[PDB]
Amino acid sequence: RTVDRLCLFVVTPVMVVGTAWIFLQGVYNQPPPQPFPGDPYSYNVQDKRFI
Amino acid sequence: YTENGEWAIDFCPGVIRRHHGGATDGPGETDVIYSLIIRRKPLFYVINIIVPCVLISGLVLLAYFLPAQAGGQKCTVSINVLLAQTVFLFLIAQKIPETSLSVPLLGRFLIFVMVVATLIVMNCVIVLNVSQRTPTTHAMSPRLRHVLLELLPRLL
Amino acid sequence: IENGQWEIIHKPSRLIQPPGEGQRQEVIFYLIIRRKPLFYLVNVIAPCILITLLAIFVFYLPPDAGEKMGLSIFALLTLTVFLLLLADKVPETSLSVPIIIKYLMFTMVLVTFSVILSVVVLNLHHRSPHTHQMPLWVRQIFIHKLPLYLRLKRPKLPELREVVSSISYIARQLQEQEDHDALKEDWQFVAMVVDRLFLWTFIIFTSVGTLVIFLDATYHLPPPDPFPSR
Amino acid sequence: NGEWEIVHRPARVNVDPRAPLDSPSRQDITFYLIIRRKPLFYIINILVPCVLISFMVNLVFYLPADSGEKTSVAISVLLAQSVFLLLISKRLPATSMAIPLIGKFLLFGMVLVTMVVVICVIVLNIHFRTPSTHVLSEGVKKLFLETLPELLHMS
Amino acid sequence: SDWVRMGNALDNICFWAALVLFSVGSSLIFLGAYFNRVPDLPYAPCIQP
Amino acid sequence: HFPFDEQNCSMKLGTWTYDGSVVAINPESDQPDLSNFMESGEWVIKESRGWKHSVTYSCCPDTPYLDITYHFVMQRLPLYFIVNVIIPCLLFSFLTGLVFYLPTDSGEKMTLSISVLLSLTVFLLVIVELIPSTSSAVPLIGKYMLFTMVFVIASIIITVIVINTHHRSPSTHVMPNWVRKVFIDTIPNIMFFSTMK
Amino acid sequence: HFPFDEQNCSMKLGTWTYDGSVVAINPESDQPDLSNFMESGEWVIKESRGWKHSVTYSCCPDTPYLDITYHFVMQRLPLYFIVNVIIPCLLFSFLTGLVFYLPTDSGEKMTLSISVLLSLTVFLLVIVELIPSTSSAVPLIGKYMLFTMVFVIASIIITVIVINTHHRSPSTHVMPNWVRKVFIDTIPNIMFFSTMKHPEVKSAIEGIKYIAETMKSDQESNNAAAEWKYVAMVMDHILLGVFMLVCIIGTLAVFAGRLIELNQQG
Ligand SMILES: *[C@@H]1O[C@H](CO)[C@@H](O[C@@H]2O[C@H](CO)[C@@H](O[C@@H]3O[C@H](CO[C@H]4O[C@H](CO)[C@@H](O)[C@H](O[C@H]5O[C@H](CO)[C@@H](O)[C@H](O)[C@@H]5O)[C@@H]4O)[C@@H](O)[C@H](O[C@H]4O[C@H](CO)[C@@H](O)[C@H](O)[C@@H]4O)[C@@H]3O)[C@H](O)[C@H]2NC(C)=O)[C@H](O)[C@H]1NC(C)=O
Ligand SMILES: *[C@@H]1O[C@H](CO)[C@@H](O[C@@H]2O[C@H](CO)[C@@H](O[C@@H]3O[C@H](CO[C@H]4O[C@H](CO)[C@@H](O)[C@H](O)[C@@H]4O)[C@@H](O)[C@H](O[C@H]4O[C@H](CO)[C@@H](O)[C@H](O)[C@@H]4O)[C@@H]3O)[C@H](O)[C@H]2NC(C)=O)[C@H](O)[C@H]1NC(C)=O
Ligand SMILES: *[C@@H]1O[C@H](CO)[C@@H](O[C@@H]2O[C@H](CO)[C@@H](O[C@@H]3O[C@H](CO[C@H]4O[C@H](CO)[C@@H](O)[C@H](O)[C@@H]4O)[C@@H](O)[C@H](O[C@H]4O[C@H](CO)[C@@H](O)[C@H](O)[C@@H]4O)[C@@H]3O)[C@H](O)[C@H]2NC(C)=O)[C@H](O)[C@H]1NC(C)=O
Ligand SMILES: *[C@@H]1O[C@H](CO)[C@@H](O[C@@H]2O[C@H](CO)[C@@H](O[C@@H]3O[C@H](CO[C@H]4O[C@H](CO)[C@@H](O)[C@H](O)[C@@H]4O)[C@@H](O)[C@H](O[C@H]4O[C@H](CO)[C@@H](O)[C@H](O)[C@@H]4O)[C@@H]3O)[C@H](O)[C@H]2NC(C)=O)[C@H](O)[C@H]1NC(C)=O
Ligand SMILES: CCCCCCCC/C=C/CCCCCCCC(=O)O[C@@H](COC(=O)CCCCCCCCCCCCCCC)COP(=O)([O-])OCC[N+](C)(C)C
Ligand SMILES: CC(C)CCC[C@@H](C)[C@H]1CC[C@H]2[C@@H]3CC=C4C[C@@H](O)CC[C@]4(C)[C@H]3CC[C@]12C
Ligand SMILES: CC(C)CCC[C@@H](C)[C@H]1CC[C@H]2[C@@H]3CC=C4C[C@@H](O)CC[C@]4(C)[C@H]3CC[C@]12C
Ligand SMILES: CC(C)CCC[C@@H](C)[C@H]1CC[C@H]2[C@@H]3CC=C4C[C@@H](O)CC[C@]4(C)[C@H]3CC[C@]12C
Ligand SMILES: CC(C)CCC[C@@H](C)[C@H]1CC[C@H]2[C@@H]3CC=C4C[C@@H](O)CC[C@]4(C)[C@H]3CC[C@]12C
Ligand SMILES: CC(C)CCC[C@@H](C)[C@H]1CC[C@H]2[C@@H]3CC=C4C[C@@H](O)CC[C@]4(C)[C@H]3CC[C@]12C
Ligand SMILES: CC(C)CCC[C@@H](C)[C@H]1CC[C@H]2[C@@H]3CC=C4C[C@@H](O)CC[C@]4(C)[C@H]3CC[C@]12C
Repeated sequence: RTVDRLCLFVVTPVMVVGTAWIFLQGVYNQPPPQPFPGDPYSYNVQDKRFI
Repeated sequence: YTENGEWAIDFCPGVIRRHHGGATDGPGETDVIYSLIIRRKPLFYVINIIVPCVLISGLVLLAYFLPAQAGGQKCTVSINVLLAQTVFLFLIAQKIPETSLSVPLLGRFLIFVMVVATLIVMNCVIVLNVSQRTPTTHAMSPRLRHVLLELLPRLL
Repeated sequence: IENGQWEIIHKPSRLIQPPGEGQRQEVIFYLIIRRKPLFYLVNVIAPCILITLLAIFVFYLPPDAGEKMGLSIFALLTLTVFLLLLADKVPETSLSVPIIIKYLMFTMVLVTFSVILSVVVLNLHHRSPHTHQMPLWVRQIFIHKLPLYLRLKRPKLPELREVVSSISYIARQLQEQEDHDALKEDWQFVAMVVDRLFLWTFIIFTSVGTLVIFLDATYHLPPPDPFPSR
Repeated sequence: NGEWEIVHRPARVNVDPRAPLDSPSRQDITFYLIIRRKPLFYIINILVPCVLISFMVNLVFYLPADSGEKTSVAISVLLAQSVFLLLISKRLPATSMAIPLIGKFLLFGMVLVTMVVVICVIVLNIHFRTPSTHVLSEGVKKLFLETLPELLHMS
Repeated sequence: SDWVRMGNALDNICFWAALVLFSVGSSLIFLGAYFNRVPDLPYAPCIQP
Repeated sequence: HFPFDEQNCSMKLGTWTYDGSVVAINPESDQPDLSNFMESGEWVIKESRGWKHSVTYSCCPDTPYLDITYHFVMQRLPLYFIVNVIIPCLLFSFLTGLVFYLPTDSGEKMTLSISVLLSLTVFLLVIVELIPSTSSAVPLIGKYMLFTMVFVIASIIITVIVINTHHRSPSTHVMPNWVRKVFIDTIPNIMFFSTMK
Repeated sequence: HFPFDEQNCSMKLGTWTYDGSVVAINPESDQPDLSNFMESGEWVIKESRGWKHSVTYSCCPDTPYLDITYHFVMQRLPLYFIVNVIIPCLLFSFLTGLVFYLPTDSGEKMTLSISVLLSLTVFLLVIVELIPSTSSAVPLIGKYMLFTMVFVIASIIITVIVINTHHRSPSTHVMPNWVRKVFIDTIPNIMFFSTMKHPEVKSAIEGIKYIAETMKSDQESNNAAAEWKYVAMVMDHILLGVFMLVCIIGTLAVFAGRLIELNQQG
């Protein structure tokens, strides 16, 4: 019973933390604000580049 | 002619139909309709699906003969027959037609045996609940005892 | 557009002359391409290794737990699920067997033998001491010789007359139960020794076979030259 | 689209200065689609079931050894994870550039469930020891019956 | 022991109930197909034997 | 509302290169012609209707753009999904609660609950191959599946707690006073009370 | 005989609209030209040959219709189906008989048998995915799969019978004389196993007597139960032998006929 309780308190946090790290890698994965890195232009109809 | 591996052509009459010959309809129309009455040869479904499913679904009746003790594994047999029937449902979903005008015989049989397995699982749970009653938790019902031990054998 | 599953090792082109009109030359463009197996390592090989480890560890499970059979047979069931996974991917020709199929069937055979030997261990453990008598060679091998090699150390007035009779009967029954327990403990110790022997045998066989297959896979390199001498 | 949302959608004239002016590869116009997956379907039908089934394996540590159903629970969780892996295998290509996030979680969960099965085997081995099989030393008793329970605040 | 005997009697009668249910339902479902032969139509066979 | 969903699917038709000032299209009838319509084994067309539309942009005042849109309201026939999806889920949901009538001493509570879970997991293959793989919304089938899965998991958790409680002894635990008060005295008075204390 | 099946597919060629009286076709050679044939990973062409045919119908006695039918006799290469289908079925069939060596007191007999059935049921998905699905006849793989399934089902049924016999209470059930004659007396001869005055003082005296009689009654009950357990034991050994023999004989009866035929043809 003592070994089981220790293994609970050791293994369950590891599972929770690993799952959290793996899934917060993806939840906060978004495309960049601009289509092309290094190019500030947004290529949107609101930001027209008049000649 | 080489017969199709699954379909035998039993009949094939042809009829020339004429229609829209009325004045309101205007010019008449015609066509030729052939009616292939074709019979399925169900040997594949019999050997690979129906017979194994029937035997596996018959296995739940064996649960009534296992002891109502810890090592009887009555519920093991019943619920694992249910799991095998779920596997057979996955197998059958790949083959059955996907229309909703009626329920196919294979689907009806599989749902029926699944319902029977569920009822027998409930029965095994009830029998185990009755069998493992001990004086330290449950009181002796005399009515049920008279019904099952005394009245039933004489009635039976 | 680089392929996600294939790396181009070589890419030569050759002019093939006719043998020795209707004769026709050819221009053959060769692509020697190596598969990048990360998907199969993640989805097949590592689960198989884990299942193999559990199949080993079933021999450390005590017989009295009543759980050896479930563990081994559900390991086999999981391996069947992985066979279903591989059925969609593996080639369907019959000139040779893929090495991953060889590894899968090797693991299936190990799990099957773990099931069989667990049944043997449970038969020894639950053996009736009254119906069965331990043969002397079984005693000598599995209680005296083998435990030393496996590092298994086994520890170690009518009323008064009728009352005397009852007490003597009770003591005799308890003595008989003690003898029965001694025989039952001998059988259980033999089962334990056999279980440890099978544990070490499975460790050795698993390690050797897995290493052989893995080294056969790892050392299969692409050809350094597109047209090697034969 | 029922699964893809357009984030960016630029258009560019690309001219390759290196190519000769008489090459078809000199000039082109490229229309790009940056598209974000809407993961509600995969969330509901895969991730919540898979994650919860993986997390239930930790319940074996709270199961008593006398229940006789510990390794069965753990190996069944492993089997369910294998079924989920079979599910994933039909949906993505077998590319080697990276392990998918769901694939990463499934590998992590399978490894942890295997460790939990091994731990359950060891715990059951400890639980069923008797004087006729093992010697219970005083050090093990001191460590596991007094010292670790008081640190763990056990009853 | 009285509880075990009660459980045994329940098991005995419910076995027969379940057997009748399974057999009758399966037989009815499959005899539904048994009477689904191709009708005896007033046409010659498509393939003359 | 899938599989009890009603759909409204349209067919927009127009002259691609001719505008209303050169070619004019008019509907032949208010409704599409369904006289030669084959029966569908999956859908019922409740309503059908064709409408003409004319659109004039501010940059082209003089060239109206015409179209005829034929729409069909279609109700799915749900029997196939009732038989092949809903009923097995209902059976699993029913089997979920039966573990709580099983005695702990049977040593089969986890067997039953985990086997129900495994059946649900295997049935997941059927459901995802049948359910639409779109993320616009959660179908009713998906909601019921998630309900069933979540509550078999909850039953497994609570069953582990119940089995842990059953196996307690004075050699490991001491009975709290509140547990005794709640479960031995108050609740059995509002129960069948056919069980000794 | 699948996957040890030989096939004979033809390719009938003819002038669709021209009869033999206006257009005559002749084969270039007796055999198809296989000089540029790519090796197949699934089939070996044992034989190939082209034959010309001329047919005159009753209502057209002056326009013979000509055709050239090429034909190829092909033998399937069965290694893929042997490895992927037959070997797992062999392993399941071998594991089917091991339940009869598993004692009843382990409490794991139904676990083993039912889980072998579950593994076979899951593998049925593999079989249906791999082999063709046709109803012209039962393939040899189909016969072997059905044999394995019926073998597992029979093992489960007989295991339930053995478990029922093992657990028979001696109070409710009384051992028939015939059961004792066959299983305890006759069969083990062929086998090698062993057959089967203050009030308080008087109250205490009667208590010792009652304890002694209670252990005596328990001993009789235990011996009577042990008779049933011995019967189940003997049945388990016989059934282990019978099931291993049935496994071997069934595998041979399924495969060895076609294997011997192919051996005789080479
Ligand atoms: C989606 O996917 C698209 C592609 O399908 C991505 O678009 C790409 O974005 C990147 C970054 O915004 C672009 O790279 C930049 O390119 C410019 C221009 O260089 C190009 O054009 C020149 C003529 O105008 C030409 O001379 C260049 O050729 C030289 O360079 C290349 C290598 O770039 C080399 O191979 C040649 O031999 C030549 O030497 C080239 O054709 C360039 O100026 C940028 O340089 C900046 O950024 C880099 C970052 O590494 C940095 O090192 C530099 O110092 C400098 O700061 C950069 O290379 C790429 O061209 C785009 N591809 C297209 C349009 O097809 C898009 O970003 C993706 N979106 C995402 C991920 O959201
Ligand atoms: C990928 O697959 C291709 C085939 O599609 C392989 O290409 C073959 O490679 C082999 C070995 O490199 C080649 O065999 C060699 O051919 C040489 C040229 O032969 C031609 O010319 C002579 C006259 O000069 C003709 O008689 C002959 O018919 C050919 O037309 C030979 O000179 C070589 O001989 C040498 O090796 C042999 C080995 O048996 C020795 O016996 C000789 O003494 C001598 O040392 C040899 O025969 C073959 O031609 C290639 N086929 C082609 C190009 O179509 C690739 O190797 C393979 N790549 C891999 C596996 O990485
Ligand atoms: C399924 O989905 C389809 C869309 O594909 C819906 O179709 C719409 O149906 C409604 C009717 O229920 C249509 O509304 C009607 O449009 C007529 C045509 O409008 C064109 O022509 C007029 C005249 O030139 C223009 O003014 C107009 O801009 C269009 O160019 C109108 O004549 C109708 O007017 C009638 O109703 C209004 C109600 O406000 C009254 O004020 C009027 O006096 C008159 O009684 C009406 O507006 C609509 O146009 C359709 N849209 C399409 C096809 O794109 C289905 O309704 C939907 N089904 C269900 C069950 O939801
Ligand atoms: C795989 O399947 C194919 C397709 O069915 C089989 O092909 C048959 O092969 C046999 C030979 O094994 C063929 O039999 C031979 O036919 C020849 C041509 O017949 C035509 O021409 C003659 C002459 O004009 C006509 O009389 C006849 O009606 C046809 O129009 C004959 O010349 C051969 O005669 C030889 O054998 C006979 C044996 O009785 C002798 O009497 C003769 O003297 C001579 O020696 C012979 O009859 C048959 O026609 C093929 N049928 C086809 C292609 O449809 C393969 O045999 C089969 N392979 C297996 C099972 O391994
Ligand atoms: C999974 C690993 C991490 C968790 C471990 C949990 C341990 C928790 C703490 C355990 C505390 C034990 C206290 C009581 C016993 C004290 C005396 C003693 O040590 O001897 C006892 C064992 O004791 C053990 O339980 C040792 C650990 C398990 C041994 C199995 C191999 C190592 C772990 C699994 C493989 C790891 C690698 C692969 C899988 C990752 C008696 O030993 P024996 O029975 O006479 O002989 C053993 C022989 N054997 C070792 C060959 C079997
Ligand atoms: C730890 C176990 C349950 C694994 C799964 C963890 C999931 C449920 C958690 C971990 C961190 C969470 C995110 C943390 C913060 C935010 C920002 C806020 O706008 C709510 C959504 C969002 C984006 C959460 C979504 C759910 C989330 C991704
Ligand atoms: C649950 C148990 C009792 C029965 C299992 C089989 C089920 C699937 C069977 C039993 C009765 C059957 C229904 C009986 C009659 C009809 C009317 C017909 O016009 C369409 C099919 C329909 C609606 C059937 C569908 C399938 C059905 C619901
Ligand atoms: C691993 C063991 C214990 C069980 C599984 C046996 C497997 C590995 C056996 C069964 C049949 C065997 C194949 C039979 C014949 C050939 C053809 C030739 O090219 C030699 C190797 C090859 C391709 C063998 C490779 C190994 C093989 C696939
Ligand atoms: C234990 C509970 C939380 C169930 C497990 C949830 C797991 C699977 C996690 C992993 C990633 C998570 C998602 C990541 C991002 C978001 C933020 C927002 O868009 C709503 C929730 C949503 C969509 C999360 C839902 C929960 C989620 C799917
Ligand atoms: C399975 C057991 C428990 C119940 C059986 C009930 C019977 C009466 C049910 C089950 C399936 C049903 C059939 C299912 C579908 C159809 C097609 C429909 O166009 C006419 C009715 C008909 C032909 C039904 C008639 C009644 C039916 C045969
Ligand atoms: C009772 C215990 C076992 C937990 C039961 C499962 C719980 C955690 C499940 C059941 C329903 C699930 C939610 C269903 C749908 C959504 C919307 C989407 O944004 C993803 C996350 C989110 C919000 C899920 C989070 C996890 C969830 C709340």
